[PDB]
Amino acid sequence: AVKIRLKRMGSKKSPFYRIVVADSRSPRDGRFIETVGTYNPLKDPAEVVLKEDLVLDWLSKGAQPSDTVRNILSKEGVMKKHHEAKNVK
Amino acid sequence: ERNQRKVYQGRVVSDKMDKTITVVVETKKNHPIYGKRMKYSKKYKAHDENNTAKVGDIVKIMETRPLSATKRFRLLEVVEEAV
Amino acid sequence: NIESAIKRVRTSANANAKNSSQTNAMRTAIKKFEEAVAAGADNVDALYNEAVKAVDMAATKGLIHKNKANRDKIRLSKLAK
RNA sequence: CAGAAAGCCACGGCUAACUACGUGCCAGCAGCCGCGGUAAUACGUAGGUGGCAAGCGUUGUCCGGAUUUAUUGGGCGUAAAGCGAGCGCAGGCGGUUUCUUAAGUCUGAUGUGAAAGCCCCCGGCUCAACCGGGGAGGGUCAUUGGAAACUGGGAGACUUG
RNA sequence: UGAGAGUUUGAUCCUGGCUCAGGACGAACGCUGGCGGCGUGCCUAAUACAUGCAAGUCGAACGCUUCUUGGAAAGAGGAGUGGCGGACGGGUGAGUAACACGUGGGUAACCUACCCAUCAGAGGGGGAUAACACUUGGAAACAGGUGCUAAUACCGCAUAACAGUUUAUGCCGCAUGGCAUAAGAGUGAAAGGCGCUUUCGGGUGUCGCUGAUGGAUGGACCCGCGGUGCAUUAGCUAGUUGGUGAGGUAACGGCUCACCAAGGCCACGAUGCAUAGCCGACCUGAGAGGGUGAUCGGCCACACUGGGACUGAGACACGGCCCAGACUCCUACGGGAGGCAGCAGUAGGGAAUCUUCGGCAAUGGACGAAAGUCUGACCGAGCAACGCCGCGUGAGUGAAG
Repeated sequence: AVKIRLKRMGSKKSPFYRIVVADSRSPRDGRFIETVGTYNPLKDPAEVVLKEDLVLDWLSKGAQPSDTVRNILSKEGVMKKHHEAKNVK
Repeated sequence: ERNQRKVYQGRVVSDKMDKTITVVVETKKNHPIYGKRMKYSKKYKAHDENNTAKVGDIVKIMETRPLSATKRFRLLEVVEEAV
Repeated sequence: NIESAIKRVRTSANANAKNSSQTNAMRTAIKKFEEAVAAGADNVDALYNEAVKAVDMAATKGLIHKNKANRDKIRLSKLAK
């Protein structure tokens, strides 16, 4: 039940967010296995700061990227590349 | 299979037990504050087939699995015999 | 206190009842078999395969997981047939 | 519209800061030395000055200064400190030398020592903290290969102890 | 990156104690108003808890019932069976001197639905029941009786051993032992759900179901080494130590039974007594080393006290149960009800420590063919000058005082 997800680093008013990749038994900002990506919550068009190297390696193992990961990596087409290089493979 | 056990070439001290002897390894290490080399040892309960090695014999030993109330050693090779 | 697991309590109660019945059925089947083997007379194969059926159907139709059934068939076939 | 936006403890030495008067063995100051007691920069007022600075005094606790537990880093004639003296089990340390060994020791390669931590390089928040990217640190670690001077194990030798 | 200063005497040199100048109050300012940036806030009673919130979801598994519109069916609603989750998430440091922790390791003595991979497959029935209607006992909690009904609920029969031994064969390892092929004895299913072509069709795509082998995720066992004071604490141990066999165990094993012996651990500190959760880490030091274990993160343990299991693969279970004990509320007095060390909030203790605001918009859980529903996690808001950023309270000129 491995699962890639997000992680907050806020202050009071202005947050900063990070993608994080883990197993779903764990808490969100708690433990994990390794690291994937981040993104700016402010200044749209914000800073799409992605690894885009471990998502397809990680879903080769088989996981479930969450709701935000699918949209903001379909902006980079990684989920499009997921069913483009895995349903075609 | 990629790993054996760390063999500890101790000497035989007690052999009064059936299928069971006592192998004593010895090593020497430092002091956590001062410098010179100490001397210390443990005792290893070893399982034999029929108590081959006599008192003072030299034998290397190898661990297998918990056989008894935590004895975890076997005989390998009677290296040199006392007389 | 309780919110919605009282249905879980009643489910576990029914499972107690029927699992108790099934496990007692299995145990009495096994002892009914084991009486005959030390006896040495007739009816040695019918109750044999009935004991093996009981163990296997309480393994799969019932549940232990697989291996108490497997250890019993090992200690059984290494004793009877 | 300069308008709303200034507060703290002492001044005998250690340790920048003086006067006038009163109580004048007493009212009371002491971090320690130490004041007083009619001429107090020490008791008390009042003004003068001083150092932090929208934060500044007191109280308690932890490390230093402490070489005042000294491995780094102290010594026992008189200062605190050699048992009243011998004999010896275990233990600590051992004369010279040839060959071997490689346990200690020195050296390479590999896996690991979570991330945020501290530091350094680079960057953004108006700088700043906060956040981001990259490696050094934490092994007295595990496997594997050498080195054979010194210590340690095996075989012989010598005469000074 | 290592600063010394006073104080023993009439004066001197030594040795020596006491005190001070630095920084590390997680929380007492008697002053005062700028803090609007970043963070923190019961350490004493692991003391007792009013008030509300903190776990539900599935109608494409399946029967029944209350409404907008006597035949009408979409949407809505009510209960139940049945399925998955309540073992995650959040709190506390009472216990623990031990493989509890840190680090290095072992699985030829280990187990797992929840995500993919591979192959085998994947029928016909029964018989009850809840719900449902009526009555009995009920103060109530909740019991009881009769009758009827569904399923992916429950329950027996057919088919494969590929698992598992045992045999032969070859190959190898550190003792057991392991690896490939061929063969001797028994074993399942939801046979189900949706949508299309629907001219008998009955073929279906998907979602499910079962068996055997794999990867990955999670849990467990053992082993070398390391971190505490007392020797005005020197002996301790009998399932103990080993062997035999059996039971039992995911798994080895005195884990447990029966027999044979008397073995085991200790001056390198056994056993005993006291204190303490351990770690990554820190506003101390020149450095060797001393002090603290809050944040925040990891591991372990605990749920008013002590036992015990059941369902579930996973618990001996924090808002699950059973019994014993203490304590509290009702009882129509026969009997019943309860455990905030979850979030705020309450009374006591104390030198001392805050709001009973919204939403899942952000993110993360839980179920599902879907919108969706819940979340005192979390996002954020309202207090305490509680500590650190970075700036403020005018500037240039202007006196014989």
